[PDB]
Amino acid sequence: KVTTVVATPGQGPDRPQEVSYTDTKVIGNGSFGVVYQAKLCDSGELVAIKKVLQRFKNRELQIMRKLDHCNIVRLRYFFYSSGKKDEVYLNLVLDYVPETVYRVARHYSRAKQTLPVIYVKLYMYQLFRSLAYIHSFGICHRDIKPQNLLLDPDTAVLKLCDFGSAKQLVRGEPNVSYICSRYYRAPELIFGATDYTSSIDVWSAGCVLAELLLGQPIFPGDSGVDQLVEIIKVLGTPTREQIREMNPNYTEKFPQIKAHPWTKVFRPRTPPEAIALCSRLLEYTPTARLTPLEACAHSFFDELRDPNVKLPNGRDTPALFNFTTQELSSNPPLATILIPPHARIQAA
Amino acid sequence: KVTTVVATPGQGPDRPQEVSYTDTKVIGNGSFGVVYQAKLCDSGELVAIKKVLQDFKNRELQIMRKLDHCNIVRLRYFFYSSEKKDEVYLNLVLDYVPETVYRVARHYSRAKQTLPVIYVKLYMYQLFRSLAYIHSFGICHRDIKPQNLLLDPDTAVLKLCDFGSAKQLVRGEPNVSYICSRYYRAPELIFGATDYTSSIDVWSAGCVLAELLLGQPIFPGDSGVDQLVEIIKVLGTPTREQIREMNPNYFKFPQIKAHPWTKVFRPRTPPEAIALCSRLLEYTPTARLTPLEACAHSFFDELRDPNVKLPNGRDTPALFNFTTQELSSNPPLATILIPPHARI
Ligand SMILES: O=c1c(O)c(-c2ccc(O)cc2O)oc2cc(O)cc(O)c12
Ligand SMILES: O=c1c(O)c(-c2ccc(O)cc2O)oc2cc(O)cc(O)c12
Repeated sequence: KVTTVVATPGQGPDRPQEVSYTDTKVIGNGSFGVVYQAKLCDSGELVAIKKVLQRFKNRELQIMRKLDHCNIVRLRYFFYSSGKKDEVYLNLVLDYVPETVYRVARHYSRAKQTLPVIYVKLYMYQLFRSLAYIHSFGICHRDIKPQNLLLDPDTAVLKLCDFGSAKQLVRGEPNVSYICSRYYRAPELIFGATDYTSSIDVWSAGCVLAELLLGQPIFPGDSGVDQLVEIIKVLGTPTREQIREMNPNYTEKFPQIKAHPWTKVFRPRTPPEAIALCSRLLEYTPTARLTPLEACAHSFFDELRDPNVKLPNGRDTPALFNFTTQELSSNPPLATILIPPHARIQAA
Repeated sequence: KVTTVVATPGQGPDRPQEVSYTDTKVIGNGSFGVVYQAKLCDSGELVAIKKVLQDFKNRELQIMRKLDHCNIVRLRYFFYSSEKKDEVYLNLVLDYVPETVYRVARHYSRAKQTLPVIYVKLYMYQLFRSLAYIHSFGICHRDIKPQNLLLDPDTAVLKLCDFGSAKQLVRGEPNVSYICSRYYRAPELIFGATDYTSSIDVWSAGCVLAELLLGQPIFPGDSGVDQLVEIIKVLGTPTREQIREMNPNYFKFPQIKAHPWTKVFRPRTPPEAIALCSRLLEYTPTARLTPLEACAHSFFDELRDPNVKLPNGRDTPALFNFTTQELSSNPPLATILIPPHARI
């Protein structure tokens, strides 16, 4: 069965064209609508088709049309379709990716093993590249969690997906505080900040890292203040200064506790660079957190810059040094750390 | 610091009156708005105040106004107020309960222990009674999960809360497919059913029981079809008939044999717990026990023993004060549910 629609390509000229697809199968339902898998007839490539029910322009579409990066799911095409009367659906044709960081972590947890640190480095590094890319546009993802990090098992390529929560943060324009997935929600958000920055994604990324080291979510909070209590149980109670920086409008009730040492949080053999990276991502003070490009340059990722590095299956490392000007724009001189001599494109 | 508002009683004649409270503290911010704890002035009772942004009559209010049961958070009063500029907020004054099943289960998990069996019996029994009461009005909760089961640790009383997803189900009137919390979501929902019934709450209850026996969620699915794959890894692949029963309208899932229930749980798991769980977690919605049937299941036999006592030595909470409303799905079951020693 072949379906043909008029669609606009995600990138390039804003010109509609005929696109045809087959082997249409539902791969999930959601609050937004339905997601299908299908095969493009022209190339034969697998794609996902996210069908979203639409007063306002679709923010997810506006954000997605601007993005093209190796560590983000690419919007191939979009097109409109109809459902009841006056119901309009936006259809996003996206790269298909079979696995997630959530499923890989769950596999290891069930086998009572932690993910080898090399995979933790590979996944986190790619996530940081994706964050550096989107943050350059002022776009904050606001839903960083293992479920939204797609993986191709063979190549170990990670791609960030689900821009349904994403927003361009503009200084002085307030934003909703109840926004990320709860275990990954930055403390400023729990304190009711509406003037928060993209650094909320970095906290989320820190939670993912810690999770991949621990074998389970580091802050598995219940509803209410209990999420904040879980955080305090590791970082300790925030000072009044830290509270001010998180939310200058903080409306005054949590327990007073001293920080548990980071080294004691993780398993005894956890590499010290991993703990050091976590401690620089999971800071109460939003401005104290590493930027994504600074995270990529951290010594925890030194192994990925070693010329002799191979994946456990013997297959080639995925692309790690094809940096874009978007990613490098916050600190171009850091490219001498990030891209070692063996990976440097040569003058020829 | 005393606040005074004009509020209508949740139940009773709809006559506004003045209510005063002190010691207001925020205990939570959610998608709906804010939840506070406060102390009623004249009586000194701790209450919760759940402030919901409103617009169209509030479903949750309409539902809570019909309910009065020992295992359900009671709506004492409701009033209106004003965060959002032009926006009206509904305020529900509710029973306050300090703990949740989520927090108690996490406590035992971090200790590498499981909840003692008597508490599994007490909490699951109280859940089933709460479900029997609401189902008798045709009301489906649609968000049964450990977070929504409040616990008083001293009395072992359980109370169901958060009627935010609840709806009166009416045959022939369609309902949304994507509704419970994912780990507790019934398989007909995953298959996009719109003509489902109250039995989706019983599935959820089965997931809660399985979690209390296991020490973790039984089906921790990823997004999409992976949740069904999790279920299939235990119940085995559903048959054509089972699929038709879940949804007689209209996925790639593997053809796997069912895993035996006794192997799913740890070796000294009480066999009556496993038998109860196998009768809740069934593909076919009609094959699941109804809540009243569940309350009467033999796993709860120990609770009907006149010598039963809590481990702290205290007497068990009210278990047998069944009303006509509560018994109405199968009134004859009262000969089991009200033991001779509890009768007049
Ligand atoms: O409905 C409740 C609720 O949504 C919540 C709730 C509280 C905090 C939060 O962050 C989210 C919640 O759903 O708490 C309750 C506490 C009570 O004692 C009684 C209740 O009915 C609730
Ligand atoms: O954005 C995606 C998505 O929301 C989902 C998704 C799928 C099923 C579901 O139940 C919920 C989802 O968010 O899947 C994707 C798969 C891809 O290969 C690429 C994507 O961008 C998505």
